[PDB]
Amino acid sequence: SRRWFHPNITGVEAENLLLTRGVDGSFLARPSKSNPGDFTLSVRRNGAVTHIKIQNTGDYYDLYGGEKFATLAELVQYYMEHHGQLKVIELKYPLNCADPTSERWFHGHLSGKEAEKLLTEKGKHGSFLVRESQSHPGDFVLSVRTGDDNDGKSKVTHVMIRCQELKYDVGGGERFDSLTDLVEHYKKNPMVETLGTVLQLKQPLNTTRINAAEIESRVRELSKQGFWEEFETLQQQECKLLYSRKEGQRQENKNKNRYKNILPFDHTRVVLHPVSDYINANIIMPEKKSYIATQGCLQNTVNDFWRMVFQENSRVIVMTTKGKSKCVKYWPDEYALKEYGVMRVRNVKESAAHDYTLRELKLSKVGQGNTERTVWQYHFRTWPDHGVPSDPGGVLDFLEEVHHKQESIMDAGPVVVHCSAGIGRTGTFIVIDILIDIIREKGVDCDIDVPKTIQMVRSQRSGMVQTEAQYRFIYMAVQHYIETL
Ligand SMILES: Cc1csc([C@@]2(CN)[C@@H]3CCN(c4cnc5c(-c6cccc(Cl)c6Cl)[nH]nc5n4)C[C@@H]32)n1
Repeated sequence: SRRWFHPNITGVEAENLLLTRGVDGSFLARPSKSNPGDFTLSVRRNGAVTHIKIQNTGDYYDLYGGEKFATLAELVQYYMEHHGQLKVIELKYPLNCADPTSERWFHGHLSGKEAEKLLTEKGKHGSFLVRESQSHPGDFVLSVRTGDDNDGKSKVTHVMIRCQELKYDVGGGERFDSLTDLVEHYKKNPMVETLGTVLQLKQPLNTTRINAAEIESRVRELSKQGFWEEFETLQQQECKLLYSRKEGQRQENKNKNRYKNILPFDHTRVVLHPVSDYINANIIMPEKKSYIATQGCLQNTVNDFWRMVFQENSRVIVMTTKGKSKCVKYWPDEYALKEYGVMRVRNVKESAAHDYTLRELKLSKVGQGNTERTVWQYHFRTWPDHGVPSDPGGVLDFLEEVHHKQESIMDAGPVVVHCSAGIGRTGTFIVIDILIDIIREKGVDCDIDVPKTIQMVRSQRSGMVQTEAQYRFIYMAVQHYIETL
């Protein structure tokens, strides 16, 4: 779990909580209340609290005096399992948070009538939510749908959850220190009624899926902040996505990664055909077009990048970065020819639009003329140094052009997409592209689910979509596209 993350605490509350409810080796993570975008790792040692800053400007979580990571879970996992790397500070005992805010099933101040509508309309068998009790302030209510699939056969069931002396119960039996512990217990051990109805908690109720028509209303709802609630609930689910990255950790592949600990998952990684099969890259299939999310090239991986492009039959490359070296120049100068190991790349022509440069590249394998094909490299140049674009028109027009290019090429491979780490901008672009392609094919009358789409992408490469600003920007981009339609 990710219960070590406390989203609503101050730094004083963090200290007092570690000093009273913790011991030496206890830790918690928390958002920087002063500077939103940043986080803090507060750890206890020798009867005292030490606070370590973690910045995320959009590319990666940068631990101050430490390594760079794709998620906070992957960060915590690394230092719990690699002793003496954090300087010496040991992470031993995660101080768990009681606050239900960032759980999928928690709906806050939601009325009883409006909870019943949602379960009738959107819910199915085992769909549940927890809400603050209208009657008794302090108490909560667990509303569960049961039965089949107007119809008759299904039904809603409410269950009062009493708060007595800082612990929670359903009117009998065990008393839990948090609503999470309560809900997770009755997931495992369903309540059965007197006439044999099993009150199963199969899935939380989906309220993030919208019809694309009502995007403007939902953005208006999320602005009055509701964007934070939706985003930090998504962040809490990253503990489900700690899949193995063993191949990126091998000694043979250590210097092939730009960021040592931002690694590709084994089950989705691009395998190239002593240890010559590795590249820090992942196939992203939506759940029809696909993508490869990868890092910006190092000097020592340019040959591998071109082998990947060739192997995968990729015809479109989206580069999304223009005072640091985020990428090494892996393409020849205009009109020039280069050999990158066994691969050969001519730059036929460059074309400047306002937001981007297009480079027409002819890729072939050395010794084989018949292997040639055109790769169209779209270099996006107007992404700001700090934050996200204030208007999404540029990204949308860019992606529209990129899409029409890919669609013009018969049996083209996945669209290669990269930035610095291959997770922030790369993830924000790919997700915008997934959501826009839904609307493009099936029109304004179709359902879309922003955080679900991100989670599905996050399960294929670590930490795809990095910040709340990028999360907000995806919404704003999808909104702008529907308005300009
Ligand atoms: C204090 C307070 C007041 S209202 C509120 C909440 C958050 N608990 C209520 C509950 C509904 N919700 C949600 C619901 N599904 C969310 C997904 C999500 C959606 C689909 C699949 C997956 Cl895998 C995920 Cl991870 N991410 N983010 C989500 N947020 C937003 C709002 N909290």
